[PDB]
Amino acid sequence: KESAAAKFERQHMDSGNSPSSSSNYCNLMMCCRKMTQGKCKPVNTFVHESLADVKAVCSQKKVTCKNGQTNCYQSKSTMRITDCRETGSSKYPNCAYKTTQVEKHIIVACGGKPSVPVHFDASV
Amino acid sequence: KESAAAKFERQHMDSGNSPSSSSNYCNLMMCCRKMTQGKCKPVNTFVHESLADVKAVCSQKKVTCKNGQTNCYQSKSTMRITDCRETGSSKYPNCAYKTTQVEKHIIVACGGKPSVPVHFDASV
Ligand SMILES: O=c1ccn([C@@H]2O[C@H](CO)[C@@H](OP(=O)(O)O)[C@@H]2O)c(=O)[nH]1
Ligand SMILES: O=c1ccn([C@@H]2O[C@H](CO)[C@@H](OP(=O)(O)O)[C@@H]2O)c(=O)[nH]1
Repeated sequence: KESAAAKFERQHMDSGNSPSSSSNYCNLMMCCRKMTQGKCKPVNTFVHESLADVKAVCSQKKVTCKNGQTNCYQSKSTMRITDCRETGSSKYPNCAYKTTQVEKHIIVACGGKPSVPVHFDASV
Repeated sequence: KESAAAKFERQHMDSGNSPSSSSNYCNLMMCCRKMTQGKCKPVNTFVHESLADVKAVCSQKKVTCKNGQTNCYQSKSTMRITDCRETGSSKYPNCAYKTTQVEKHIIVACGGKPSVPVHFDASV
């Protein structure tokens, strides 16, 4: 069972950082969205457009998937996204990321019925 | 089993205009620090001072805890803290918080050996 001391540090300590940072986004979001458990996911992109806009990409430009599958689609317009990339300093479990705000076209794999995004392939 | 569609939303969607804004700190932190599992913790404070300074409080001014326990201590000096409070809008599993930065004395309960902070009681 997590110690009371450890619980206090988890719930109440942020030594660490300040809320006024813009660059801590990936650190917190990768943790929030459970991509730092077991190991640090090295690269992950968050999309800030609406879910409807991202789902719409599945009806947009058919493109080659980086993994050679044939179910990828490129957005017709650039989207506001954030790339989270694990730093060289980063060491599990202290997963550290650089946050890069970008506006690029996204490529996603679509699947299911209705066809919706199931994998983020790349940005271009 | 987490659906592929849901996994994509978790890994890659963060819809909004100012994702990295300071106003989003509590949303991100409350999630990352596991205070939005099951229910939204209604009120929570993060402390931006060194862990040594917070541990030091355990040898500072004795005060009675809000709950009548007798192991609380008030910081001799003010500390940089952030309050996270649920908004009217907020409802599980969509926990929403208002982020507020203040400088206040903290009151914590101390326990264990060494005696360290185990509960965040109040700020004054
Ligand atoms: O720009 C990119 C490129 C890649 N990935 C991400 O990196 C992993 C390997 O490609 C993929 O994770 P995964 O194969 O565990 O779902 C994911 O799409 C991104 O999130 N953004
Ligand atoms: O200023 C405050 C006041 C309260 N709490 C918080 O509210 C809960 C019950 O009061 C406590 O969480 P807990 O019951 O998991 O210890 C916590 O200290 C704060 O984090 N800051």
